[PDB]
Amino acid sequence: SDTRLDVATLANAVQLAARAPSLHNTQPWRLIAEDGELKLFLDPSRVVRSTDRSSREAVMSCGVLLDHLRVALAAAGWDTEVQRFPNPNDRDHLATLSFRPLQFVTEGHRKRADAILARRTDRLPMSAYVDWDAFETLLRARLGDGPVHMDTLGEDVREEVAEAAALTESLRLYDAAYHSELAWWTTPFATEDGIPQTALISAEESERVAVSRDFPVAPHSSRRPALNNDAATIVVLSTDGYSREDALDAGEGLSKVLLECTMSGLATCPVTHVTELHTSRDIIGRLIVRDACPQVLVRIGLAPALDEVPPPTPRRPVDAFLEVRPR
Ligand SMILES: Cc1cc2c(cc1C)N(C[C@H](O)[C@H](O)[C@H](O)COP(=O)(O)O)c1[nH]c(=O)[nH]c(=O)c1N2
Repeated sequence: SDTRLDVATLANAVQLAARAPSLHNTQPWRLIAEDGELKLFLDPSRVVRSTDRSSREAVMSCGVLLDHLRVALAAAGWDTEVQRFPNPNDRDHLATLSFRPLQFVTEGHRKRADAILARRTDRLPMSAYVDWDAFETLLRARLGDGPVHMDTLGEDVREEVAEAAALTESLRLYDAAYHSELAWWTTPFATEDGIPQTALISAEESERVAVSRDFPVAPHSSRRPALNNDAATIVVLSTDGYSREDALDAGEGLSKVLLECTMSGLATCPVTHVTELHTSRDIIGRLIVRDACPQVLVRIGLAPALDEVPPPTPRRPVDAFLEVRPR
């Protein structure tokens, strides 16, 4: 029996992995534990319909969960093997995971699982990380030979990205659905999902972060007043194409990047609205290497170490999204 992953350990790893980030904290994943395996499905009811064409970011978010689950399970002593899109007749079935014991859990495994708990999205301005170059080498080693590529944008294109962001908001001015979705998923009365007020920034703070999606403003505040402008390094993660398979890959890559950043004490913030429209995404495409499809931007930098840290954003309980089917 000792080579079969047990429910308690699986569920504990799911509880940890569910810290994964997701578009608007929608957590659009469904899991089924059955016959010793774990099936990962998109939850179509939790797709942000106008915002996220083709459910790309919902699938991406599930990819982030996929990688998180692997990380969580490794720290628990379990290796994971993944079959992606195992059922041509159900494109909502994104992956099936199977498990085998590791011989030992490394310090790396532990630190990476600690990073899952520590990571948060930080929408305040950041300082640039002075030892970026050496860190970029670590990030690239983690991403290996694909399927997700990363471009580090030069400071000389920061304004172009900012203007692509503004263009995106302009194109959404009359998209009522986008605006109602943004309101919905930022309602202050949500408790298990959505973006809480403590995770949002004030109008004044927003003036100081050029690369951002506009969200409803939090109550007035002027945090990190020493930083007149965000100086985060901007990286773009991209894939060969824009299929569901590519979306899933993108999310696994995004998870790897966010966790690597967190393990090195770096602040992160994904920015995706510039990838949600053709016009915007093509602008970002021209900033990156030939033939690559931009999937997500990440701001990477330093937060002030003694800043108070907002509380964790909420997650759904595991019994909302994990089914266990008896043998
Ligand atoms: C695919 C996807 C897309 C986005 C994000 C994430 C992911 C995975 N999130 C961040 C997101 O809102 C955040 O992860 C959740 O609110 C949960 O909060 P924590 O990340 O745990 O702090 C994000 N945040 C942001 O400031 N701008 C954005 O455009 C987006 N969009």
